[PDB]
Amino acid sequence: MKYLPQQDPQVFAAIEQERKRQHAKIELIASENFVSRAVMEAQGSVLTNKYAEGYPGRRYYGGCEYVDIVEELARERAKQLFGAEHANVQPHSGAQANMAVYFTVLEHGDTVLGMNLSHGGHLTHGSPVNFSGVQYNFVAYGVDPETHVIDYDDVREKARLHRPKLIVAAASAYPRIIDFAKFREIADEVGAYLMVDMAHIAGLVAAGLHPNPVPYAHFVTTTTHKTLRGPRGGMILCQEQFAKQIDKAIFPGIQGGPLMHVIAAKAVAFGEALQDDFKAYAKRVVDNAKRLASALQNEGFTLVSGGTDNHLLLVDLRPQQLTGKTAEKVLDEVGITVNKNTIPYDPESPFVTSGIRIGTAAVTTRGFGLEEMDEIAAIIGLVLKNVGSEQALEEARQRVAALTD
Amino acid sequence: MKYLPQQDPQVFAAIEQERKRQHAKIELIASENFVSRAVMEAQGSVLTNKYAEGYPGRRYYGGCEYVDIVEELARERAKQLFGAEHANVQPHSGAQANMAVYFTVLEHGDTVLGMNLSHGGHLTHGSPVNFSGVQYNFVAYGVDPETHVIDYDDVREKARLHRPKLIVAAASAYPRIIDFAKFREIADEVGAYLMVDMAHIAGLVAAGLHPNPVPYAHFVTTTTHKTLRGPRGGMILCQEQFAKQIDKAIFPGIQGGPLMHVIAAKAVAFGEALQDDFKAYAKRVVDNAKRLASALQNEGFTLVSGGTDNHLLLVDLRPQQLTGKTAEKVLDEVGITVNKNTIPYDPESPFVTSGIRIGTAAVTTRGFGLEEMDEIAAIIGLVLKNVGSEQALEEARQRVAALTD
Ligand SMILES: Cc1ncc(COP(=O)(O)O)c(CNCC(=O)O)c1O
Ligand SMILES: Cc1ncc(COP(=O)(O)O)c(CNCC(=O)O)c1O
Repeated sequence: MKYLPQQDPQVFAAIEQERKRQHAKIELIASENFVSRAVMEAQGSVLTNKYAEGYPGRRYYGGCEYVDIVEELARERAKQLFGAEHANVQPHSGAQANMAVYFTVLEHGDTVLGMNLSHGGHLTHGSPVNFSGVQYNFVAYGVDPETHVIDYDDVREKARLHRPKLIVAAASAYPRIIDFAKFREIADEVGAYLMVDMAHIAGLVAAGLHPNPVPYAHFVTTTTHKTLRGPRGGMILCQEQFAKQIDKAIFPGIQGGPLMHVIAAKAVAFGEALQDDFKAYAKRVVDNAKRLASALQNEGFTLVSGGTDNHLLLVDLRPQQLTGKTAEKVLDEVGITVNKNTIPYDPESPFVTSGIRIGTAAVTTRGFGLEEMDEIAAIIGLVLKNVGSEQALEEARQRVAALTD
Repeated sequence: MKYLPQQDPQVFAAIEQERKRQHAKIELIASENFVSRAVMEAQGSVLTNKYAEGYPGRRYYGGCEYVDIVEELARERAKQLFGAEHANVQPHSGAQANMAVYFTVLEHGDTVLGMNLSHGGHLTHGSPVNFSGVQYNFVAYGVDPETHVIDYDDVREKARLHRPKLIVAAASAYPRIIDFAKFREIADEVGAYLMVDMAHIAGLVAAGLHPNPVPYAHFVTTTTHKTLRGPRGGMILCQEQFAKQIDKAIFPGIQGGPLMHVIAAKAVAFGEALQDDFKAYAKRVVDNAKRLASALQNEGFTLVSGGTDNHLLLVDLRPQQLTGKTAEKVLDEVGITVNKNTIPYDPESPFVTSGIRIGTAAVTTRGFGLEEMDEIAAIIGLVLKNVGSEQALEEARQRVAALTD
């Protein structure tokens, strides 16, 4: 940086602390990643200065000729990546992508069927303190009590009973592949639209490591910043028949001017995802998650669903008589970042929980491989099995430091 | 830039075209400005990699110690700038800032009183194709047919008749000072909350050139990117009594993870606004707008309300028998960017209009002064009075080029 250090010493010092923090810790928050320098340069561009309400070639402001090229590059690269008939790259976030789809097909008070929030569903999938739960009537389907895999018979029974206008599939903490074909079969049975929120697994979908929801869902929402490794923001994919309605839901519906600099960064991230090395990266993400899962099971940990098919895993800490809150706090003391997370049928509240959620997308981006996954598991074993030992915690800190340099 | 040019030639070429375009044209879109290099550096930082749902010291993710400092710097600088009891610097945009306030105090279907959209009110102030108009019952107050100044007796009559739960004051195209004291007096008469959307005039408010709505309104919303000259995004200011509710409206209410890199850029822009030179800049904005207004009147143009008290002006093109659409198109041919804009009591639809909206915040930022305002007016006079003359248009292009270098 050059102008920030002189203009704003306070902001620059905080940013520099954060940059160093990102290098020194072992980041296992399943929804995070590290973007490239090219993506950051695109978001640090002069495109923030442009008002561009409307869409390419149909704007409400003159002078959009070059930001129109950037938005089209994002839309076309997105379509090549996922094979959707239409893309909307303006959503400011995953929450706004979901909000616009709901605004498109639902009336206030309509019934929506989504994944139980304590079994893996996201906050925007019906939480009562979120707009989704306040605006609409959400009902939930759950996972089997023993396998922790979505119970498709429960999806079907709830759909037939409650007759939702929309069914939402996908999650913030589900470690197994989701069967979009079964979701669409159920939606067709009850005449409901199907929305797939692939935010967590978009990068895996793009690399062919997770079944693509596009061919099965009427609408596909996502964030661009998790496994897709892009700038922070959202995107909506949909069939051509809902294109005009989805575009109008975003604008003039729920947003105003789009973040053109962020859309440029989205295009950049999509170009990166279209390359062969991104496909190799994604395979390493899933391979690392499987390895990490196995290594944790080797340490004596119980995993929700018995392992993982994607980038994330959930540890059920009941066997160690620990809450997720306790485990997150002690791991933070040694330099490992995880988040507490409810497990299916959790006896504890969502503010305490009986689990921790872990993902490998970020450590994979920094170059960690299978041997590092074994060591991370061994460090987590040392800490969680010896929470009252300061010597074990100090050893863990030195082992974390050895991994991050 | 260094990594973008090699990684993505297509995106870099489009951005570079846009950067050069910003220099070569005379930008008079009232809602635009040019941010500093320090602000862009903050948005191009590694802070995009951090999930930070929740607020400083009360996050739902560990590792937020340094992004907490950045958010607090933004909130505290905002409070010093505007004197509000509380600030929320997470809104992704002006639309999301407004959406969260509405989510805080209104139930679906509640009555809201806002400025007539064809007299200056914004799209998020009740348009029927926007969430505001779909979710709530908007009624409107207008400006006097001759003076084009808000008719406060009409505000009061509509409030007493319709008994709104909320009254919204402020606009996207009102060239005169708004009397927040009268708005609060009316709101108190009918027991309504008062919300002031100061997006367009925030920078003028911060420099003491427009009365501050903070002491009169329960809620103040704004964008950070117009006269405030910050990154693209929103902010909510409010009294301490609504602080917890407003914070919960933003999260877990209507958004998810905030854009921490953009919040860092907001803090940077707020630090710039707290400096004496920003106060001198803002005075030049208003001085330039007055000068430009007078110079246009000297060319024979009629201005809505007869001039301006702020950064923007509206030309009523009926005397020249031109629509705003026609004037915007021909000015685009010579390198001058304006937007068509309905005028009060406009006989034409909002897609054609009888006016153009012009603002001086951007040309002031690039260093234009009073002499440049006279020349811009003289160029607009030459073009609009000679729309069928290609020689007049070519002369205008050379004069525009002389101003931008
Ligand atoms: C499945 C899923 N959907 C939407 C969001 C919201 O995105 P945002 O950009 O934060 O508004 C999320 C976010 N999850 C954060 C977390 O999982 O850590 C999500 O998972
Ligand atoms: C008064 C007023 N309020 C909210 C917005 C919305 O902001 P955004 O960041 O675009 O969601 C605006 C925007 N106006 C754009 C225009 O005036 O050109 C506004 O004016």
